[PDB]
Amino acid sequence: FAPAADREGYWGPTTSTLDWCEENYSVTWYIAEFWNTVSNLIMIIPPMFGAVQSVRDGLEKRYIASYLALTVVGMGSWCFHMTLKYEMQLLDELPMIYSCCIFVYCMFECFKIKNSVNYHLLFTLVLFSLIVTTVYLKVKEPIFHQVMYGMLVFTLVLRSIYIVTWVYPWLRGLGYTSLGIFLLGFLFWNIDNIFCESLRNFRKKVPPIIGITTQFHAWWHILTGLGSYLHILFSLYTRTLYLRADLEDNWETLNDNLKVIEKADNAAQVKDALTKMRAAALDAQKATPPKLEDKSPDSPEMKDFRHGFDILVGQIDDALKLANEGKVKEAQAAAEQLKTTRNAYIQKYL
Ligand SMILES: [Ca+2]
Ligand SMILES: [Mg+2]
Ligand code: NA
Ligand code: NA
Ligand SMILES: [Zn+2]
Repeated sequence: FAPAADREGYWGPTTSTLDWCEENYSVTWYIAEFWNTVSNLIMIIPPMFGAVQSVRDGLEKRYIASYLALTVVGMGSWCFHMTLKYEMQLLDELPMIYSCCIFVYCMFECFKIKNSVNYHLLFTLVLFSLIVTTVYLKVKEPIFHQVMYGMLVFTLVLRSIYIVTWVYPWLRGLGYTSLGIFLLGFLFWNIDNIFCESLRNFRKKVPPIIGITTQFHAWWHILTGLGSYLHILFSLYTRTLYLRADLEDNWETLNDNLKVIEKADNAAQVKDALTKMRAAALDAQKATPPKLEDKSPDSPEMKDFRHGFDILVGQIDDALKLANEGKVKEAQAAAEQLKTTRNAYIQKYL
């Protein structure tokens, strides 16, 4: 037909190489494509809460950068979908390549020694994103960006498939949920693109989700923001399982800290050794000592090993109580008590 377009354009002309099938400045004069802008919050707020928990918990820098990169992508999308200029378009698109390169560094370095750097992979990813950036700006074709972004997502999918198959079967539910909702999101990306018809919104009830649920590029921000959040969880869990201590480690820590308390000269050592000992005690209590590796977790010898740990833990908790009450000399005196309870109930099984 020959009628008035539904794009009620405002606040400057669209200087971007692409415009989505959401009516320009249709809800408000402030932003072009409203749901494509407000639907980016679950990619700005959740990854910002992850980056701050990751710093508080003292995690490896690369997992903090991963969460921050996803927030940078979120803000760039919110800005591209608000203005629709080329400057804010690249702030959505280019970070996607870089954040995906951070993800490939983490996924491929997950079984490496702590405090090591792979300068080979690092300069390779830096070169790939520099080459991709240079050609992307020169020849301004957005399908080149989409194929380059999509090839990093591809290697990241194969590396995550190797891990869930050969190394950590447990992460299957998370790894495949991350992938399922990302490919559902990518189906919705192609629906808003190919099925370009503002019929359902124009027909009935636009204010409730009757009209709003047919914004399939808004759904893509939800699903890919949620799928990219789940991929960082997956990545960080692969590193947590790898770096995790076993019975031999927890038995050593528990006893090292028992000697720190005995020989301690100040309140801060005593409280730290009691806290570290309590964590190692709860962890050791779950394991089966090597003398009992042939028995059931419910055997009388196993229930007794666990019983001694229960007694030991309550005692560590009593000594921590003394520490927090300022009874330093007394909390320190628990070391002899704690040695006696590992001798009487635990050490026979080790
Ligand atoms: Ca549009
Ligand atoms: Mg490290
Ligand atoms: Na337009
Ligand atoms: Na070991
Ligand atoms: Zn978008």
